[PDB]
Amino acid sequence: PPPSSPPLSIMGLMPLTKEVAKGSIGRGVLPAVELAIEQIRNESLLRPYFLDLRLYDTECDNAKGLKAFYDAIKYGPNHLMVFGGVCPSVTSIIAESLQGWNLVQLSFAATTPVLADKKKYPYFFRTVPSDNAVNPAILKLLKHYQWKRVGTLTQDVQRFSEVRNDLTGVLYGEDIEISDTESFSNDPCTSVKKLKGNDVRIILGQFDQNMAAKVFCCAYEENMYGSKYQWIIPGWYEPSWWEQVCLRKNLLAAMEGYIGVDFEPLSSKQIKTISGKTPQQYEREYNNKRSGVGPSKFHGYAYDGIWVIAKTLQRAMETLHASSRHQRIQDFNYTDHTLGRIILNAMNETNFFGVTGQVVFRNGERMGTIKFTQFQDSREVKVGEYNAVADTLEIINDTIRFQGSEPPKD
Ligand SMILES: *[C@@H]1O[C@H](CO[C@@H]2O[C@@H](C)[C@@H](O)[C@@H](O)[C@@H]2O)[C@@H](O[C@@H]2O[C@H](CO)[C@@H](O)[C@H](O)[C@H]2NC(C)=O)[C@H](O)[C@H]1NC(C)=O
Ligand SMILES: *[C@@H]1O[C@H](CO)[C@@H](O)[C@H](O)[C@H]1NC(C)=O
Ligand SMILES: *[C@@H]1O[C@H](CO)[C@@H](O)[C@H](O)[C@H]1NC(C)=O
Ligand SMILES: *[C@@H]1O[C@H](CO)[C@@H](O)[C@H](O)[C@H]1NC(C)=O
Repeated sequence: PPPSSPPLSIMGLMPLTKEVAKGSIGRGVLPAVELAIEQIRNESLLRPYFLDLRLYDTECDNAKGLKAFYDAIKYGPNHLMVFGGVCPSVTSIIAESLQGWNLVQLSFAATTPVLADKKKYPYFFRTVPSDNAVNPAILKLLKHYQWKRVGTLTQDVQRFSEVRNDLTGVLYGEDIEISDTESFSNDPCTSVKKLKGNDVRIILGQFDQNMAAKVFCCAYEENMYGSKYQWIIPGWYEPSWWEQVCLRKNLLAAMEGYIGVDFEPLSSKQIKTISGKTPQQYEREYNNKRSGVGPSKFHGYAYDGIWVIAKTLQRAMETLHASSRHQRIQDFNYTDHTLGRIILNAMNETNFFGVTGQVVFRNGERMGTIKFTQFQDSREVKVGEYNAVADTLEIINDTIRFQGSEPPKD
């Protein structure tokens, strides 16, 4: 469509191959990416330039990821910034080498708590809230229900370890005490026995879905369920995770009432976003584009990530026209330190309303919203939301319920 216009090239890094489990995120977010790019092209928002997104398959592999990045630099056009990075290890290797290349990176799916280190990854940004974002939200929930004595059950895996350790920092001046800290790698039954021995009533769990069935099976035999107990665990599990299989009836008896915590895929506010669409109008539109592609909960973040990139380039263009004798953006060979500086500062100024809510960074980290769910009878039900920017907890009244006439005591 754009004949005389120079391209603003972006290096899209993600697993796209069907030969890799995580390639579904890449493929699932592609319709959202195309929707933001079609509108940017139709209305020519980068006039007289155009958005040139180039895609490179990381294949969710460390070696392959690094080769795709280097091949993109060597034989590809002049990329102004990096868009993507899904698998934690692949994103960490690439992000480590950005400053040397004058390349600002924006990820929509890499949730690892590790990438928060702006001493190691100074040129890395992300629209998606990190795994640690659940902690301030959890802290707000505990104070709301006067649960000042908790116990923690963590899986001995980096993903979960990093979240549990960040929790120690979050609870500093807070009137909350972790009367018990338990760990496990293969079997949680021993740690659950210990929590019951220590008389723990409110449990903060950090483990995968396979381990969750084991935890709830142990909880049943140890009587750690019902009216006197409250489990707070990851909300990102698969709809029928428990159906994938103690007996299944006992597993459900121990599951009943548990609270799920995860990031909110899309905002519930009916406000017009930066695109000029509401999060609900974008969702229906996204659903027509996918055409059975399968849904990714990171689609909203990817859509917003493209809008962050376009607004960053719009700001970068304004700055360059203000600085005489050097405004040839299309010419950026990775040498320009000043160009990277301008892009970096322009992304740090991001503050707009996206499909995933208010898009704001705090040292390259997203200030987003956290979703609270509860397992009632046969499915998880949305029981509230946490706003990171405002530090606001809003519990949907007449949804969250307890086994007794009132919430359990700590
Ligand atoms: C990186 O950005 C922060 C935040 O920028 C402010 O908030 C944005 C959402 C947008 O509204 C901008 O126009 C704002 O300036 C900048 O830090 C804040 O600066 C204010 C004013 O001096 C200060 O009172 C706050 O304490 C600052 N907050 C922090 C966390 O430093 C910051 O200067 C930017 N950094 C660079 C290197 O450009
Ligand atoms: C892009 O333009 C076409 C005009 O043919 C229109 O059908 C479509 O809705 C537009 N998409 C966006 C996202 O504005
Ligand atoms: C970028 O432009 C400079 C300035 O002349 C040149 O020395 C360098 O080789 C260029 N890089 C590429 C990849 O062409
Ligand atoms: C829940 O209670 C809070 C605090 O009083 C109130 O602001 C909010 O409107 C309530 N929500 C519903 C659905 O009642």
